[PDB]
Amino acid sequence: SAHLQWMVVRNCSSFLIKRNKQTYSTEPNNLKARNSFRYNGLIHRKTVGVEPAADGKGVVVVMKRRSGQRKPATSYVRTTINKNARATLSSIRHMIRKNKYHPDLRMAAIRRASAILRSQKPVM
Amino acid sequence: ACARPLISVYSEKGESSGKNVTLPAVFKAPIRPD
Amino acid sequence: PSRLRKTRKLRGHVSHGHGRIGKHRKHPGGRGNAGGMHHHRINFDKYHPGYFGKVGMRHYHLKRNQSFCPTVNLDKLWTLVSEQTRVNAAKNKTGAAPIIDVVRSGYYKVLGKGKLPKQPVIVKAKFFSRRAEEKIKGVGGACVLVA
Amino acid sequence: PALVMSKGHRIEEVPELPLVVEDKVEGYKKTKEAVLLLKKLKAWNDIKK
Amino acid sequence: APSRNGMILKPHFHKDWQRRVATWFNQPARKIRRRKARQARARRIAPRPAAG
Amino acid sequence: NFAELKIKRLRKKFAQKMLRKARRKLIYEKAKHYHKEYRQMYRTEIRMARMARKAGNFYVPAEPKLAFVIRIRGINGVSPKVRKVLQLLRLRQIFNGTFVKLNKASINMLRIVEPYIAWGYPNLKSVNELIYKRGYGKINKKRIALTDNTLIARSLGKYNIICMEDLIHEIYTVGKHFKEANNFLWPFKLSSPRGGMKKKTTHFVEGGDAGNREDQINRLIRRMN
Amino acid sequence: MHKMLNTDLSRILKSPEIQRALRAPRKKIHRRVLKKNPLKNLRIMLKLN
Amino acid sequence: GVDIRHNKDRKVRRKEPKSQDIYLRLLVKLYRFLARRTNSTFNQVVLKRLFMSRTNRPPLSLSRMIRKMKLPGRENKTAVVVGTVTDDVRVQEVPKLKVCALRVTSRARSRILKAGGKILTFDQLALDSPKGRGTVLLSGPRKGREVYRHFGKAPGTPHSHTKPYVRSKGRKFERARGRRASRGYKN
RNA sequence: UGAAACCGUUAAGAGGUAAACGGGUGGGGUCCGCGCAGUCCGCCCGGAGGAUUCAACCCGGCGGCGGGUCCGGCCGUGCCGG
RNA sequence: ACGCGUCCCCCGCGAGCGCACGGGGUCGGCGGCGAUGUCGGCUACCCACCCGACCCGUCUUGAAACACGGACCAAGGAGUCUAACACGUGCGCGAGUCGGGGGCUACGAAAGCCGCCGUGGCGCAAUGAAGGUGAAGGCCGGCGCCGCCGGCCGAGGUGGGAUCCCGAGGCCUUCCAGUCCGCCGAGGGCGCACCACCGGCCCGUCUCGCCCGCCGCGCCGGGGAGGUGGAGCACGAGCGCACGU
RNA sequence: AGAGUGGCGCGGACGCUACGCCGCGACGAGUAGGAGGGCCGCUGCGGUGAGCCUUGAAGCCUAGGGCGCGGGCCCGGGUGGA
Repeated sequence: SAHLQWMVVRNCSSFLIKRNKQTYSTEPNNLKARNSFRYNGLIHRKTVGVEPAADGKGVVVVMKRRSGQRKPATSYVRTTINKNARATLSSIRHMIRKNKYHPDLRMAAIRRASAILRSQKPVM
Repeated sequence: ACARPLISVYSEKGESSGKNVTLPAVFKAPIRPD
Repeated sequence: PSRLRKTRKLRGHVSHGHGRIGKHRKHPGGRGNAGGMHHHRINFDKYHPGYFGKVGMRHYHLKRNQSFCPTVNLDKLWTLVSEQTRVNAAKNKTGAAPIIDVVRSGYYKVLGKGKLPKQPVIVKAKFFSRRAEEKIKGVGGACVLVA
Repeated sequence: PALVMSKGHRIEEVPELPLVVEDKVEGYKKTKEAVLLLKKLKAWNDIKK
Repeated sequence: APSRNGMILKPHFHKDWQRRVATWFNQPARKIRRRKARQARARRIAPRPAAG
Repeated sequence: NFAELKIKRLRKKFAQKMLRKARRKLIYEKAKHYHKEYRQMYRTEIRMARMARKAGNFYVPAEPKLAFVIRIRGINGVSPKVRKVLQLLRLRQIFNGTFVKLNKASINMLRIVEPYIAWGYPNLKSVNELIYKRGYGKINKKRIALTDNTLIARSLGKYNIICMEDLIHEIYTVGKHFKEANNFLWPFKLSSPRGGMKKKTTHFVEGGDAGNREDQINRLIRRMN
Repeated sequence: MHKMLNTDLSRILKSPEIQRALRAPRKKIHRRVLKKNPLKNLRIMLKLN
Repeated sequence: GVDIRHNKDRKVRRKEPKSQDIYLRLLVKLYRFLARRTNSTFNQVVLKRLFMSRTNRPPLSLSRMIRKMKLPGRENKTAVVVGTVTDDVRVQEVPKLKVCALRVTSRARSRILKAGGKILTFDQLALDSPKGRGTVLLSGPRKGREVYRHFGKAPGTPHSHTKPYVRSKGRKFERARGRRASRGYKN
């Protein structure tokens, strides 16, 4: 299961970074970037991710297809959202809630798709 | 699940053929990092 | 490994686990088994009674192959065959009996331990102890000897 | 496949699986054939690492 | 000085053993000779068996 | 679904409250009935002595049931019989105290430790201030506080000691579940005496503090609690 | 040959049999006491008796 | 100061299983849960056994397990063994039992399953019956290991029957001055 | 590359109970804050504007799912035949 | 002590606002001082004063000692490999286990393979100086006693023993039956390991008594009752690898 | 907080490296000597860091600034030159 390979990874991966009494994780689709069992971004059968879009403008989102969990060049599926900051977040809350697609992440993907725009907006 | 899928076989150009192998059971035996 | 041992937790302490008062000094009792009837008496005579003295006759050029006697009990005397001499023998009407040879599985004398699985059996054996005779005969079987 | 990533390897684009190939890779003596071949199956990125 | 319960036992290191110690670091390319000069043998004796 | 079940969910709540208001009146009527005892027992000891003194008699008042004990010497250097007897009274440190019922087996323990303690026969004021201010419990192998009446009703209960009022009766009158309601208590936690000691080493009778005081233990309590 | 057959204990915990044979939870915390001296404080003293 | 000692009051039970193997540590996780949230006992005894060390949990054999269910009554009932289930040669006829151990040795699979009786492991006794109903809790013998025949009253004293540590037995190896009435004394 | 011991010279500091050390404060230096009018983050209301823009309806592509009863194919530490 | 419908000695869901000695603190309160001379900075450099403070290692009942080594600084400087043993702990396989010598065919002097390469080691059997011996029994029939004839069950108690199994009775929303699915339970059942006590079986030895078996009829072989010596039986836990003491 | 047969507005903080978090009590001297834990140091070998370095590596120096009870470690400046 997922629950197996955690026991394997937990304290060993090439994506693990420790020091100064802290501890982090640099895995593709970890949104909170921390070595955890909610938040790891490869293990499971379904995945959410929020990446900063191609050029400057926008945000890009990442679901994991339920099917072929053994076929990685056709496993993730992509879409870009380049609209107003309150209205862009209509989409993302309408992905997690109304699909029933893994209802833990809700309030992680609202605080990551609002500190990817507060960037590309011009500086103080 | 010992349950086995079907394994596709790629040509040396990259596109897949239409030939498959049933999974060698070794690939279901336990992971044991110790 | 030289890291998980005691001697790292002791760089810093003086006496290193062998004493302030009476130190680690070379050989305090005498080397090896000393004091066998003096000052290491008690011990010797309280975990090794009978070290000190003679008994019995001495045989000189002892060749041990002449003394050679392997052993096979009853309970598990059916352990020298396949699982085919017993299931078809239990099926019979006229009442047959398979021939377990014990010289073929490195066994010389046949011993008398547990039960028997009760169905006819002829038994070759170089040495029959007195219970291996009376257990096999009461059930029903011969006792042929071999040399 | 979540294990093979964590040994660093560069698999995000690999078609599939535990990968298999027709028996015509056993006889290649040229590296320019075997390099072109490594770029087809989408794993050159691991050599490039 | 025997502590307590614990088997009595006689060692033969009272001689100068170290001066006569034998090791087998050779063990791997001593085999690979025999097998070579083994492999010489029967090319010398062609259709005669190497089983002799 | 629900519209039925929500009204049935507004019938069980008023039941658990009614379990309190039938119990809330009983805490009052238990306390107003012990007040009747503490004028009917108080004035019935002044009743007999006048009506003896009347006919040229005498009246010896009732010899004690109950006695408080406080440990005044320290913890260093102590003889091995006394360490065992001070343990059994649960006085394990200096300036600590306990309730103790009286008999022959109970006094002759208190003659072996009679230069490590001070004891005496306490009153209706030196029973309650101690049990009100200081008094803790011993629930789940812990010294957890009594700011409630579902700790004493909840542990003991079956003996009929529910509220803070019955811990006054059963101790101040040594009644018929005393043992359990006094091994109920953790021993008390008095700070030092504010005024002081007379001379700690010696027996009261000589000058100092040690040994029994029959009616002036009331002076080393309102100074210490 | 496997010690345990389904390592998946994200899913074994929530199938019909295991969630019809366990008592209910206790998700409340009970923080520590400050003993208001009832010889001084009124309503603290009206609660005892 | 307060007169107490701090002498034995760190207790020495074992809180968690020293081994590393993962499939035993998802095992425990299950039963940690299953101990605390039920009102059945079995679970708690099983979790405490999932910690112990090889020697405190020794191989129960087929012919003991066979022998422990042919007593009067106990039927419709399984047999849990938090070590193993090994073969026994001196036993022939095999009924249709139900087993649930950690390692089932590779010949006692070919015996009980061929008689028409299934074997489980520790996540097939976790859904089949969560609390614990229809079981007999068996173990093997914790006084098998020779070691126990060097222990007790020390072999050189009245009335005692211990094996001492001897380099080898023969006809002379510890054979004289405290074993014979004739050579000083025997005990 | 160029450490310590030990010297020599500039600045400061101090100086009758050999010096040096621990607790606790005061004075003076050195630098350092980049200090010298003082914090952001939502929703709400009033008053000045920007940008072709929101609901809804049809047009293609993709997922999340069960169609409590559509059709096949593929597994099996599942069996019953030949 | 405060509606009413019936039982009596004795003459089961009302409506809202509000204040607080009530399961650990908050002002829906204020004021000065701010650019080349002032704000702050516990920490690290120098000075000053009050209280405290004898030099370290060390053997020793006792060291600041009129007990011994120490003028200062660098760089080196002391429980270690291998051969036995034993107890504990991890891991593979389990009445078994193990190829360690031998073989076959850059990293590799590695690594996969033999099975009719397990010879062999340790283990599954004790006990006697030896010749040697070598590990349950019951309960009904053919002739109140032998010597033999059939049929059935079987590794034997008592006492304490983690858990399971049977369930008298009950687990509420107007009442009167009726159930399925779960849980709570008076007392009453099979008794896993570990022990304490009682019986038995194999070797050695001691005292008493009568019959068996025979190609060789004995200075021949075998059975029976009660004491006693053991590192013994009595439904098995060992073997290879690694770590620590 | 049981289940039946009859009489307008599509919205609601944090969590759970389960080898983690959280929850309420009692205690805390130590020489010979035991034991655990060390995100305390020093040098080598397999893995890993799409690590870092002539736009300045190691070592040293530093009345510059920070970190932990502690062993020790992080950053400013100057040297130095792989």
